[PDB]
Amino acid sequence: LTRNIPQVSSALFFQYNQAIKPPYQVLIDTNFINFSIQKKVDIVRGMMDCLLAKCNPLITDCVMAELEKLGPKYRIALKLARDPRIKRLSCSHKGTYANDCLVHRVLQHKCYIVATNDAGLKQRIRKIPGIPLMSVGGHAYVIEKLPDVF
Amino acid sequence: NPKAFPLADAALTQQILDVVQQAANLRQLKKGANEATKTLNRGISEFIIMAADCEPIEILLHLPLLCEDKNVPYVFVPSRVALGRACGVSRPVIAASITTNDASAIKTQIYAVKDKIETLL
Amino acid sequence: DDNMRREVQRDLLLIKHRAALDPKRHYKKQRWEVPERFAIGTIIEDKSEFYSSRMNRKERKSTILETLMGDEASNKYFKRKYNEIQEKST
Amino acid sequence: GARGGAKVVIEPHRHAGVYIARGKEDLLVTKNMAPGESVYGEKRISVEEPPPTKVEYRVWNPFRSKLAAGIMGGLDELFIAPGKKVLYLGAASGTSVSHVSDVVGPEGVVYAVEFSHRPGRELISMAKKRPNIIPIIEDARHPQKYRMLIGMVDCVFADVAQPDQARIIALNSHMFLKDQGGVVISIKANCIDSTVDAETVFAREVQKLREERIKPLEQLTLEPYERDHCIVVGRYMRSGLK
Amino acid sequence: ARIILTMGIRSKASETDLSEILPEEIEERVKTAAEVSMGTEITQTDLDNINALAEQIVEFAAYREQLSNYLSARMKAIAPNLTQLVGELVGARLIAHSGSLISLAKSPASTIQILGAEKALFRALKTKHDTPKYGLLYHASLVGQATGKNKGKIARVLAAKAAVSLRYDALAEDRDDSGDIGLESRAKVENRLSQLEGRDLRTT
Amino acid sequence: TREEFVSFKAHYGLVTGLCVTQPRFHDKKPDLKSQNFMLSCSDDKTVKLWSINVDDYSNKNNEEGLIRTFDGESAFQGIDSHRENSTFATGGAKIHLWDVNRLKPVSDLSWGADNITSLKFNQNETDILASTGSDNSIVLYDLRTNSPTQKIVQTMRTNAICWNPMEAFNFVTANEDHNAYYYDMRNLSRSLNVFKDHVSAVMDVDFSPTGDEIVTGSYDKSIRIYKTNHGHSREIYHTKRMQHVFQVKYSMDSKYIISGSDDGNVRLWRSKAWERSNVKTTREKN
Amino acid sequence: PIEYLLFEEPTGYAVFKVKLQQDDIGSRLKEVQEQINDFGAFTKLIELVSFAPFKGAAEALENANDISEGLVSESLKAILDLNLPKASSKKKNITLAISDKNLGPSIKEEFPYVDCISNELAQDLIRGVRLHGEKLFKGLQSGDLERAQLGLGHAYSRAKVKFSVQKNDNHIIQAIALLDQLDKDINTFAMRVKEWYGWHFPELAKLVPDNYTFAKLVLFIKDKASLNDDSLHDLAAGIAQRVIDNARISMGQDISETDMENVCVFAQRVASLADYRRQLYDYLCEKMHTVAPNLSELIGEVIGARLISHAGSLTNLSKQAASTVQILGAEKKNKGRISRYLANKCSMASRIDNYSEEPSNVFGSVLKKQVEQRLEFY
RNA sequence: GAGUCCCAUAACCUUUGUACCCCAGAGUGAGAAA
RNA sequence: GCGAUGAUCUUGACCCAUGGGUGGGUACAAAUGGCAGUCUGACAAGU
RNA sequence: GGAAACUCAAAGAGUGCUAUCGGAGUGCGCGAGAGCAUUUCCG
Ligand SMILES: [Zn+2]
Repeated sequence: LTRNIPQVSSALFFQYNQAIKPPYQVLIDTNFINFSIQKKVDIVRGMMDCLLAKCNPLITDCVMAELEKLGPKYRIALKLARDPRIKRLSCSHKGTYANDCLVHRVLQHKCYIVATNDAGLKQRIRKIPGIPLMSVGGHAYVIEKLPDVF
Repeated sequence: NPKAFPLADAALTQQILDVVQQAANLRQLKKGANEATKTLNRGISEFIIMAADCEPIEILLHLPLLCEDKNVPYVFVPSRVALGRACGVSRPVIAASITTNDASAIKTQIYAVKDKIETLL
Repeated sequence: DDNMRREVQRDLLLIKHRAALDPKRHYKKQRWEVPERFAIGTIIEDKSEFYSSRMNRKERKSTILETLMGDEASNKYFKRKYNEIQEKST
Repeated sequence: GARGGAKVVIEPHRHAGVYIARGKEDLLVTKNMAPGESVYGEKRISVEEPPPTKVEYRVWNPFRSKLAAGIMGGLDELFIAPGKKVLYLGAASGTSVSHVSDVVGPEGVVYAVEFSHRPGRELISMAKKRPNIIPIIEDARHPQKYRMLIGMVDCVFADVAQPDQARIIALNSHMFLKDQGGVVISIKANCIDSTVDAETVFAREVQKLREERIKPLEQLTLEPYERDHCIVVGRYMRSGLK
Repeated sequence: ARIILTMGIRSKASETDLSEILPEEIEERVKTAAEVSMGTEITQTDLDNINALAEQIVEFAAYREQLSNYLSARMKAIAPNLTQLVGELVGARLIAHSGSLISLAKSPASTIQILGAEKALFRALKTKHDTPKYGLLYHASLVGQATGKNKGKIARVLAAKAAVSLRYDALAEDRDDSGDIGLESRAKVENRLSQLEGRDLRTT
Repeated sequence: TREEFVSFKAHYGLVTGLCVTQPRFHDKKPDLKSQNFMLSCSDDKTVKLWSINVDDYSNKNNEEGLIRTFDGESAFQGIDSHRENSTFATGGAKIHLWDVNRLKPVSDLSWGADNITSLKFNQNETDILASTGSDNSIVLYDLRTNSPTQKIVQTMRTNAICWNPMEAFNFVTANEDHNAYYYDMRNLSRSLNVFKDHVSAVMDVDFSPTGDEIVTGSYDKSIRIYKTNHGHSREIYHTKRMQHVFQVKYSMDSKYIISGSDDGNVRLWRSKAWERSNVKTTREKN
Repeated sequence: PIEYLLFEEPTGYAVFKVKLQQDDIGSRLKEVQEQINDFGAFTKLIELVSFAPFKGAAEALENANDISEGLVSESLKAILDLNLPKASSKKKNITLAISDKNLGPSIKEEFPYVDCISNELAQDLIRGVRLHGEKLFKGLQSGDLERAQLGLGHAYSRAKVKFSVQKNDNHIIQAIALLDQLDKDINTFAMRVKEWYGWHFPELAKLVPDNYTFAKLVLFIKDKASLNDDSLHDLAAGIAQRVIDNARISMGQDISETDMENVCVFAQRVASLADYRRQLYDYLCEKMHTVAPNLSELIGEVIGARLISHAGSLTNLSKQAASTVQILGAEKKNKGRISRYLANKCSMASRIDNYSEEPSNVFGSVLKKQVEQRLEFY
């Protein structure tokens, strides 16, 4: 009888997560792009101004499907998120739901940082241990649990 | 197609054996053929060096079959007496090895040497 | 075989209660139901190994129970621990 | 402990083909195909069966074999069953291919490829002994020049030490692996990228797999035996990826 | 051994093979195997050395045939009643297990029955099980003829007649070695076997 | 494999029209079984002709992009390549006719000084062509006489014209009033059919190479498939994630329509929305 | 346009006419790429139209080497010249779905009117015919694919390695592991000759203790009736007179005959076994001189064969370190440092004569002189 | 009535012979001599 | 006229003047040495 | 309570099995027909 308890991924400390070297990989998602636009900050230069390090953004196919699905009010968001500076993942699961796609994607790798803004996703991300989220705030970004913010 | 194929030219020879002397002064080097194969089949070996003019060549040619099986780079050097002067020892050592240690202050030069010789091979 | 020969009734109980055989081991917890298909083997040592994993021919007993009886430190620990357990029960 | 002469029970494991050797300290053990001769110097259990016959078993030293550490750390399912055909990218020498061979058994085959030469002659001198393996001494980056001699393997396995790991396994699996077939790769982080660290390079490699249509399903790290490798198990979907 | 003595090297295998060995359907298999073979080649030194090995190992087999035929003839000489009843390759194991012919004749029918499987006998006695019934007489020619537990009953009656014949031709000192009470006891065991297999415990 | 061979930053402003050619040079053999040629005109006065390396075959073993650049006086609005003898026509301020051995336009073929929104050549009787200009006008031209030949004026501006690859004298015409007209050439007084089911501007149409189905794609976020012989919609595709389909094309297999939205994607669709694509057993096909 | 396909197989070359076509645009769909997997639809798509088997084993190896470097050969060019039609220039040129772009230009060079193609359509069509394998060929062969590909793989691997098949240590392994067991078997069966001829002549085990000359004179004297011929016993063996008068004074005797005849058969065959030992030891002496001469000259021939047998193989002995050549019995303070010196010199000689292509004796001789100087240091 | 079916055709232990040996051990690894 | 092609070395304990014995290991071989003792005993089948 | 499956019935899964006027001539098509069609030898 096969039980399955996932081991704590061995590039993690107690909660320090030494696998997050300063060239970062972030996970952009949908209402974070929308709030970045309606707070009028940029994306790559905004992340650089918040983290003082070179950040590579990533968007998944599930989040791109959500951004296409949300209609023509966010054509600015879609034109911004088809940026050649960002990269793109490729998901393989059923149901384009950004929340469980994101939190599954990060809890089986523990190396991405999650750039989110909605309440349930922030709650699940800060529930699971040792991955940093960032969010919009005022006219800049804000990091929640990176060990070296400065 | 000789039996000592990855023979290093002059400038790469000089940088790998000043890395040898830094390792010998940092207590991170194993000198000699049978201690080299002992540390090789123990596993702690960053890379190993042989000398391509020992009077029987096979007494260190037995090291390729171990090292390229256990996936660790290996380099021939055209002078056993120069490698002895590098290791800092009276008699000419013909097969040296660098142990693996992440508490040694020549990790950068060791990795630069290892990348250069993996591109060489 | 169904009669179980009593020797592989001894040593299966031995390796099932392996966790209290030497007080420096501490095997991880597992239930160990007895397998209904199982053999009994004998570790042939390597010919290129000697003096470190080779048992002497006068010590290779017929089962691991007599192998565990054959040495001294395990008998010392077992006698003192068993006597302390009987004294604690009384 | 585990000296030569003790009596060890041989219990079967979940992965059919391998066995647990439970003595006073446990072992992982595969049933030897050619009895009487160890191949890389490992110890051998030797059981007797009833015309008296005597069959032997080999231990599986996980510090010197790759997938043994994944087996002992506990993988959900491999694809190396006792009947399948198994391709072996980066077969170094006998030291793991003999274990995969006698896991596979007398019916299935193991096609072991290798690029270097001196491990090639060692592999052939081992390969004359047991018959269920095929030694190939060709580069794993060119699966169109040993396409003549193999066909339609049922699970591939990968230990090659090159930074185009995903391209190697993608080309070999498109050329040879059947649909709904397994692919077990073993990435070495410090080998394929020295700059950025282990979890980032693993996520980049598994993203390259799910771009090359292998749907991955297991990632194991095998930390107490080797450092910073990982075993990534995947299926080859090709039809209905999601 | 005979095909290594005939082929030698695998290269000579295409143009010849005997048909006294490997009858008519393994021949093309061994020829195509020697065509597409995966082993290497050896020279004439080790070829004729393993050829002499094949010579010694075919002489061992022909000598084993001659010696077993010798054992049949010699047991027919010494104890013809017992080998007329049971069989030579069982009477030989009986005598050479029990030691002397006299110290086998000085033994009852029950231990002549269970003379072989004594270890299962004694472990069945010292635990609580049921002791065996054939032992060494199971490889005789008649308890294989019987079917069911009829081989158990026939093992007992053939052990008793083996005791009769055995101690007769071990203790008499005037016999003509013709096996008379031997084949008489064979006839009695045979019609005993027939009249006990002829019953049918299924109610007709 | 649904992937791209190469990309190009082709121009600066809006790209306007592209088509592929097997362009027969005269000082060079047509190496058209190892590399494939596409050319594209934009509104920054350039018409670039490009090679593409393509592994359709494996004959050979390098001249990747930008074979040459025709440059024009005014802007450019569309092209199409005459499929014989390596000639191609463009539209802009007035329609021009180039071939790929000259940097200058070989001929100029307008009625008056009026811009031309789109063009199309035939699929047979190749030497004639049609175009549409923002005088709400359909013009025909004939390169054999090297002159325009007739001109009708509709009530709204024709966006995209498309010839029939089996009739050779019928074309469809997609204009901003919400109905694709279907004209016969040699009597241009009566639009001999009108396909009349949209709600917004009819942004593109194309014939299937089987010669009887029309794909159309509207300015409203929907595409429709018509038959020629009916005049109403057979059926309709739409999705939530496409907006303002601007270019639809049948594929040469005549079963797959390639639609391209304004969101960025180039989606594909089965024309028959229920016929699958596997080869089927004979009782199943029956 | 895929209408002919070429597949290469370890029994022969196959060429398939493509009856109808695969769906090109939807060639990533599930309902198309399961048709390659199942069989009832693949034979709707590909039929066999030619299969020429290369029949020579060496010609199969040569075809495999020419394909593996990407070059045409005689049988491939022969069947394409047979099967591929001359598509005349009015219609088209014929197309051929081959497996690799390295092979492509070498058939386009030889046949002008063919046109090779390997996109993913040719890739997965060849994948489908590789998956279905034998069930396409509908019986136009004699022999399955896997044993033939096992032989062809081993041959192709050895031809790539150019592995020296004269460096043969397995011969010395089986030689010494037969030699010691055969000495034990000669000794046991000679004890049986002694114990069986004791009933006819029990004062022979005292006089003639050697097993081989005992068996040979047992072959000489059948029954105790010699009594006169003294001039043959020094040949077959002074003690002649002792065995002659003990052939009439002893008479601890059974007079049996047929068992004496089988004793004679057994004794002459045990003498044949002794002759076989006395030639096989000399055989592996000279084979030790041929295969492993430096270690032979240093340590001795049978001690060398024992040491390679303990190691398992000569390459395994060489890749052993020079401190783990501790073997008990062989290499027989001042009694231990000489054995350590002899040990790592034996490992040095093992490295020389294994990793050489074919070794010499000069380094074994100077190794012998070095260790003899180290012994005369005492 | 009743286990051939884990070789009593044997396994193990003990003794007796015989031949060898009486060094660390996945040996350590830089000094000996005067 | 030393040594990485390998120097050095962390002593099985008793009877006599670094040398004379019990105890060990490693292989075979023998044992009329041991473990080790040879089941039940008057009914059954057929009408 | 154990079930002989060899009495039969209703069903469930796994495995294997197939394709889509007649020869010439005669106006004929680029050593050459895959067809257009006959009063020509005709049958
Ligand atoms: Zn997703």
